[PDB]
Amino acid sequence: RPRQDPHKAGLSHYVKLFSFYAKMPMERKALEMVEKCLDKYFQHLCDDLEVFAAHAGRKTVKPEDLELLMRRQGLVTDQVSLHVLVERHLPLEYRQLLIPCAYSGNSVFPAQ
Amino acid sequence: ASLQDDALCPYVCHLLYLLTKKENVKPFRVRKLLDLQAKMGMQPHLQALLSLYKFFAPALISVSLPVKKIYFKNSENLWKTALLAVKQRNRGSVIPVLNSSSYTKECGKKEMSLSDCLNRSGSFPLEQLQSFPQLLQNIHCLELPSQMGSVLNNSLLLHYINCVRDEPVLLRFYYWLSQTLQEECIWYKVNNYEHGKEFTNFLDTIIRAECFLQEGFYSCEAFLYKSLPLWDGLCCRSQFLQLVSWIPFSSFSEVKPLLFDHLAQLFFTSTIYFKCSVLQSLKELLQNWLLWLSMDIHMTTLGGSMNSVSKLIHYVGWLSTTAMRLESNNTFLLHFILDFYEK
Amino acid sequence: MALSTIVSQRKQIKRKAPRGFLKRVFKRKKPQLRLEKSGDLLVHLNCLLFVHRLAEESRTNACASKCRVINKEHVLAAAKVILKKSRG
Amino acid sequence: GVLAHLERLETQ
Amino acid sequence: DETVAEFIKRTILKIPMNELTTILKAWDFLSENQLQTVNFRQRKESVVQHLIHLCEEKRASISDAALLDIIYMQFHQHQKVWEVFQMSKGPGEDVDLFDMKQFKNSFKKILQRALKNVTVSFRETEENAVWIRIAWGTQYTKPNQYKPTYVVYYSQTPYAFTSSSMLRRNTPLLGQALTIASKHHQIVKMDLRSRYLDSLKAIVFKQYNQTFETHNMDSRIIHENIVEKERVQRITQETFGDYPQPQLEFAQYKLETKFKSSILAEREEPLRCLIKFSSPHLLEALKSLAPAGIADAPLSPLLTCIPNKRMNYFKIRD
Amino acid sequence: PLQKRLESVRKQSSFILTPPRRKIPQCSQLQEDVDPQKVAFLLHKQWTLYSLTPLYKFSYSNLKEYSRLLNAFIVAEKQKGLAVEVGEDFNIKVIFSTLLGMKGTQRDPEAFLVQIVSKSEGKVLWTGWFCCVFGDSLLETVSEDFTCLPLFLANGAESNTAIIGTWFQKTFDCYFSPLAINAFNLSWMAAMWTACKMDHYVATTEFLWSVPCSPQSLDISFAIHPEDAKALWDSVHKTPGEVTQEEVDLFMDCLYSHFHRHFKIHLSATRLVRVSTSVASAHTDGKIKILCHKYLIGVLAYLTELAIFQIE
DNA sequence: AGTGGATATTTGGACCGCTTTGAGGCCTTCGTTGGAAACGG
DNA sequence: CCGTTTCCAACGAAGGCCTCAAAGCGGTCCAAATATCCACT
Repeated sequence: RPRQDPHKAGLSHYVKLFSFYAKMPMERKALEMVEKCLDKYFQHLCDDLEVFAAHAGRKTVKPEDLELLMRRQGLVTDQVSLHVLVERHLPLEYRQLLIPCAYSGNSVFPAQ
Repeated sequence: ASLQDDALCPYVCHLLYLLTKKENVKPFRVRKLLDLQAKMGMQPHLQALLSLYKFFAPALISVSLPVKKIYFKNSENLWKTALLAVKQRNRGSVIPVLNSSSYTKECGKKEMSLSDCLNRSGSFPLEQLQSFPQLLQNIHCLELPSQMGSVLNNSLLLHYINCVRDEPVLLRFYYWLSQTLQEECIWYKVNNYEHGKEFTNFLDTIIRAECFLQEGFYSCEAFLYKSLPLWDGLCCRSQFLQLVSWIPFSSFSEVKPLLFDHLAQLFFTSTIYFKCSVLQSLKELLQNWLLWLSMDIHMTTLGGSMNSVSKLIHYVGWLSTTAMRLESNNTFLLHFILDFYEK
Repeated sequence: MALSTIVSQRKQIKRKAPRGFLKRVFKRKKPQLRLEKSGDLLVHLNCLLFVHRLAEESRTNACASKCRVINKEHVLAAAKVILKKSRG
Repeated sequence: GVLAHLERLETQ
Repeated sequence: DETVAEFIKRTILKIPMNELTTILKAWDFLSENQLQTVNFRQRKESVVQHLIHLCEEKRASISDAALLDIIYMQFHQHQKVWEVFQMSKGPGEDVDLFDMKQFKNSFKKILQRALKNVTVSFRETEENAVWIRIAWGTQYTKPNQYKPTYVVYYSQTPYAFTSSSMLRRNTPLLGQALTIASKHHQIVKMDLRSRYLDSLKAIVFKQYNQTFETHNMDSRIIHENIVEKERVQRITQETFGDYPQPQLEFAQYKLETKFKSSILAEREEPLRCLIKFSSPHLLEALKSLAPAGIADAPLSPLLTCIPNKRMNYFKIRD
Repeated sequence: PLQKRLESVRKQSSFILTPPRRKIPQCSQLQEDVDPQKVAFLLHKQWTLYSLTPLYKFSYSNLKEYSRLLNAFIVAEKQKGLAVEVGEDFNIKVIFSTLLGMKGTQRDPEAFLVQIVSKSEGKVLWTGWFCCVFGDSLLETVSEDFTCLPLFLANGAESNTAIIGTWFQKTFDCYFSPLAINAFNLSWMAAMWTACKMDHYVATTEFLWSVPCSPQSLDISFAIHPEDAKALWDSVHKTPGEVTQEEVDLFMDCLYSHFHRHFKIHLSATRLVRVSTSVASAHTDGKIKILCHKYLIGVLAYLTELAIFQIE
């Protein structure tokens, strides 16, 4: 009779991704540490998105706010845009939804 | 192209594992599979496809898979009760492994040869040879293995090498078999009884192969000439004495000091069962020599050939007389003597 | 292998992202705001990049501090700089 | 065969 | 500092895992209530890291690491090659009243006034033994903790064992310190080197024979030359004795004798030769040479005088 | 036919004919076409000996493709999990080089080397050497589609030697066999190397013996100055320019008697293991170390004839 | 968007050979050190 | 004739590789919740 809370079930994906990217054997005592760092990072991300949306003048969060945040983080630049990172790190099912593409008589989706 | 989706990857991989042929393997698809493996990691449905692509094109991909484990999931489909329904409706290592030729053929080539530009015959692949009619249709053109030892346990290749009489193939087989017999022996050049039944099974396979082709190999004759003075007469008596029967026809005066002297020295001091065994072996040898000599007259002359078998018969008669004098007139040996004289 | 030590994953899990978990987290943290159609995908991408940075930093800290197995202090010292670099 | 039978008779 | 921590960490890494608890208990530097907090079931690396953290939280000096090294060395004592010294005394000198404090003070002051930077660590154990660890240095360099020198001294005896590691540069100084701190006059080195310290101890003290006398089948085979067999057996039993032979592993002979055999009869120069006998257990393989038929019944006196003459290296001339 | 000649030379190796004598190795100035750096690299290292059957369809024209394929195979064998492309550049590299001036006669094939290099030039990690010196007895009974290189020398780890041998056997259909040297050949080599003339002696002459005492264990070393050994050899040498079995027997009996007069141990009942002198050093397990660059061809020819006798 | 029904998911149960860590041996090869020898006064 | 710089001989440990034994459990097969989801209304 196993019991798993949704929080740990959600964090296990990123914990396993960390274990795969480490390419080294890791002690079990680091899992809770990585989970706490992920929680703190999510808190700071939510706060930064909130203040950026407040400064933008709207209540909703738009992709330009996340682009500005990633640019301040040093990940996205003018030359290396967000589309490059999406193509590098995301599968096709998400690229079809994020990056606009034209087909069948200049039909563009999504509308950009 | 549908391999990009992570949800349809295993099923499409399983389908391609069945739909893959030789004309479909191409370098850009190899690069696609490589980048997919780099992005996803070690997936069995990808490892199987990579192994198949390597088998179809060894000069582009190098893969060594560890172990057979279950690569594709054997999940019974929803139509298993329908699969059985349509079935009931339709009711009414010492030896090398079999592999294709080495990829060093046509390794350094500047342009395409004039043969394939005109679409000529070419050759026949080795993996397609699986039945007897396929051997019948392509008997004149065949692909030889990379290691000739693998021919030892394949009937379709034995049927081909039965009538070839080629020098490089014979040399390769001779070298391989001689080295194997020298390294795997139990009382020659090494004291290694750990082999045991392995050497017996190898000798049984060799004897079963040389019963076919109606002749023997030269490696076995060399091994017999080398390891006979060191034999004790009990290790592999059956297989050894069966290998003795397949000796090519030669003059008795030349083959006597190499084989028959040691045979007699081991014969005059052993038990009666060894005597019966060597009598049976000599009878089989005489039968084989007579069978091979009977066909030459239909094609040293015969005068010098009959002298050899006459000397052999006189030698075995002297052996039989001395053995009857030694064993105090045992009928169990007289039976074998009369069996030999019957032939 | 001891239960305390975990060997590196030879095969990576499927690249499917837990969109529902991210939506529930963003709702329970800031319920007054509303996320757009595919903002969770960008959040997942940012999390992937953060985890990659943390992983490489912890790996080099563990390999530079005379250790073949990643310990707690290594990932701790890596996080103490990665969390500060990830905000802006 | 006959040789194997002679062997197994020798063993006993 | 960090050098002490690195020294302690290397010393602990040298110690095996099954006997680490015994060494830590014999060290007695960390309190007993701090040992059960560490779990010896996990990996060796984590245990060593926790021990280093515990030793760093407390004040760790350089004497504790030296004591741990001495304990480890006296627990193993088979990783180095040992040599023996012998000190002589004048005829008109009386038996001295040995004192440990004065000996330590003199042995320290001699090296402190000869050199400038040198580390000395003592450990006085029963069997009347003193273990001394020495880290050498001079006026312009710091003491090197990687190449120490180990000495085992027995009180009121003319013998002292030493580990041949680096004393080839400071041999006269060590000899002077030993002969001054122990109130002697001369000192000489014996031709006896061996890796087994207990064998050297039994040979030098000549106590390897502890037996004293006190009152308190297939007749069909005919073995000839049986008298020769019983004679060689008696000769071997008389020459090699019946006591358990001490365990040695090496012997060396140098020969400068003339060749006597028509062949090189006019030669007047000797034949220079160097012979080495090597075996896992010497003095036991030789004893079985005569009964096996590889040597004569009486062996050469050069091979049956190892424990009696207390010599391992020999030189023979014409 | 070549098969009949092979069978004839095979069945001719009987133990009735008397073995012949051997000529004293004469120092010879090596050819000037050989690279001196390669000669200096081949000296002072310990090599492991192997006998090899002729290679089927080996071409000296395409050596780059062989190196590329072998590099890809080694890299794929190192990481047992993932795939490996052929034209990719890895951390290690395989180099096929050609040696010159190492053949005995103009009819012998050319020697070549296979090297593993870790780039960071890089550092050499493993070296293989294929050679054949004075192998006219083998070149006659082989067709033209084969290449006869019976002597193989390996320097490095055995884990790489196994992979290289597996690849060679799977590609060219050959057979690698360990080559051993018994006490007879070692006792012959000792006398043949002592009979040679040298200008300066760099190392003393040493023999190693293993005493059979199976319950126990014991080894004996016998070292002697080179000049004394040369004088002892000249005292018994009487055949000009040749070495005879009786001379070797006397040379060994001199040492046996000199040892027995001092230690009363019969050194003739033991087993000779290792023999080292100023020109080369040999072990019974099949290890050779060459020191002088003037007597290279003689040692190579001796080892080649041993390998030819083993493979035939 | 609350309500819904269905079907793939998986985590604890159970067991064997693959897995790694610890220890011992042993080897082939560079380096630090002592010393004989040519050079300078 | 004697002190000093330099190349040569030599012990060593040092590292690198090989082998075996013992403790562990990941992987494979398998249960019955249960939770992802797609559009139900």
